[PDB]
Amino acid sequence: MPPHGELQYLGQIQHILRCGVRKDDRTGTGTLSVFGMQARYSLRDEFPLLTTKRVFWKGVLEELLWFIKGSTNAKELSSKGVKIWDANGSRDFLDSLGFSTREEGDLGPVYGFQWRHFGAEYRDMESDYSGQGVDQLQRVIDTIKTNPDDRRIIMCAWNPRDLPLMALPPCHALCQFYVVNSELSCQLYQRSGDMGLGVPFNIASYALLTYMIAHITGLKPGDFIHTLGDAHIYLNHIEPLKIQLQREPRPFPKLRILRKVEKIDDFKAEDFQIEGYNPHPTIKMEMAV
Amino acid sequence: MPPHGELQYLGQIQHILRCGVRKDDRTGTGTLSVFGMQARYSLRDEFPLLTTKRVFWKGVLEELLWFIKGSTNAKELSSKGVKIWDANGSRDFLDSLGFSTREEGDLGPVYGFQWRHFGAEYRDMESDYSGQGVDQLQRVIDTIKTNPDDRRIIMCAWNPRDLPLMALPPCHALCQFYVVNSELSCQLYQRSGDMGLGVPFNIASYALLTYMIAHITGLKPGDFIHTLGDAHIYLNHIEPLKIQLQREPRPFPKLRILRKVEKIDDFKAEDFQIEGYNPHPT
Ligand SMILES: Cc1cc(O)nc2sc(C(=O)c3ccccc3)c(N)c12
Ligand SMILES: O=c1ccn([C@H]2C[C@H](O)[C@@H](COP(=O)(O)O)O2)c(=O)[nH]1
Ligand SMILES: O=c1ccn([C@H]2C[C@H](O)[C@@H](COP(=O)(O)O)O2)c(=O)[nH]1
Repeated sequence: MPPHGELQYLGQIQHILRCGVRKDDRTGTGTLSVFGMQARYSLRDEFPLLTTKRVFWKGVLEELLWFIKGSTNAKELSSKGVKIWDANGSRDFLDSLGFSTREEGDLGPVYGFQWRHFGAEYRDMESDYSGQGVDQLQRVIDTIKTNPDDRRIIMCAWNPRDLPLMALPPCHALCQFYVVNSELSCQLYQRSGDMGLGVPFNIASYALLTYMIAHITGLKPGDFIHTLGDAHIYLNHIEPLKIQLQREPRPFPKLRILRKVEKIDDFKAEDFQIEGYNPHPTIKMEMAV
Repeated sequence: MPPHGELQYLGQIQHILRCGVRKDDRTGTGTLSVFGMQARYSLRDEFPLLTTKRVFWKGVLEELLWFIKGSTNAKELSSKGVKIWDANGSRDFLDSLGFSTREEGDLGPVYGFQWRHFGAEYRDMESDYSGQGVDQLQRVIDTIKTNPDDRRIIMCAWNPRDLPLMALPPCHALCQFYVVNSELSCQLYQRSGDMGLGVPFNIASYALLTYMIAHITGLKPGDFIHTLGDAHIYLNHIEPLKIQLQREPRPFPKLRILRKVEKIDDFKAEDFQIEGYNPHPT
């Protein structure tokens, strides 16, 4: 049979441990890093949620939905029990950035804002933006419906102009979608990836994204391609990861979408069912904030 | 001529100050109070947002949409800038009720839950309730839309069986809707309300509610009738209240709706514009 998908990631980890290189950095942690990597993850019918370590599926799903609203409010998400972005939205972190007069939780014009209001002038995380800016998401969706062959189907989060205002500039500069034989593929270009903590999370998100849009446009899910710039492992993750390397992947889950959704916006949390997710136990990995 | 219209509220104020009776409460403060009051506010091309003291409209609005979601997450609301329920979603206050085992912000099965899942088994706030319980709010619209002459259009939030779990037992036990001549009217029963902070907020909420539902149903707004149980004034609010009381009421603002909404769930705050709200300070 074909090999297990998860071995894309695991192999990457191992490459970085053997061929990595020690850079220092802000946190004072240090890293082993590699520049330029890529993996392919079939989305049919499996769903590349990793197994050798339990991934935060709850946060993966809720954060995505939090994106599609166009939210840059860390506390709106955090309320759902998903604290992935609170470290960066805390009064503490903001202040150290110069955002002395910004409300606690205000991530600035990051993902939620760029995906639906690109170019708009960003005031604050609660202002009305409707009609303003470019709606990359729907322009994308609509294109896959009426021009599947387009080589231009792109969402871009990287906005140089808005940079100074973001608590943290996008890790996902951009992503691109692709159709052929009515099979929707997606590749993400990710400027910086934390192999230990972040990258598994990220994979599941764009896989999820991919599935959502396949549903809306009547297509079946193909590949998810993961492209990387600065692939690193924080030196305080090496032990934990080495642990996880010994584990043998268990077959991926399948993703069930429980009802026919018409627009991207009226997706809900309880529309998605994950089947057969039998992951190994989690491993704590310090977030290098 | 009689009042008409923000004068009813004030009239109600005056009456409590004149004919009230001092009665202690939970929070030791003590209050002048009257039991049983009722006022009538016309929704016809005006909108009952009191003008003698500013009413926190962002909160009326965001909190209503919060109810309509079906939410009981105090944090979800606070995030949106409105921090009114934040006081009772606190660990300090929560496990004062023995809810140690409960996440912070989880008010329990209060309004938003009863409105849309009455009689379901409440677990916690971030839980799935799809198809569970009785959807009182949708069942209300549906009626109005097919049997306008019905006198059973009740949305009730007082669940005696869930009181043990509520961070705070609802002030609005129930509201009844009523249709005649293509005009939708609403009456609220408020078991307890203080004219100082709460009551004006509550008028706004329900007037709003009526406007939303009238929209969804194709009817013109009628009256909002506000019934009270323990109507009171907090003894420290007496001085300020006496002052406000001698402010000349300015005309009610208008409330517009900037697009045609199909369902009640698709309302979004941006959909509403207030026009000509010119309150006094405070
Ligand atoms: C290492 C790190 C530093 C920082 O300042 N902020 C963040 S956010 C993050 C994540 O993994 C993450 C991924 C998806 C959503 C939220 C956070 C980091 N690893 C991270
Ligand atoms: O969705 C995300 C967000 C952040 N990171 C990581 C990678 C880096 O460890 C750190 C970002 O730091 P800089 O790129 O700004 O250096 O967070 C991810 O992996 N995924
Ligand atoms: O929407 C609300 C919620 C609460 N209250 C008030 C009235 C009382 O002062 C207090 C409630 O206390 P009890 O009814 O539980 O005593 O809060 C209102 O007026 N409106």
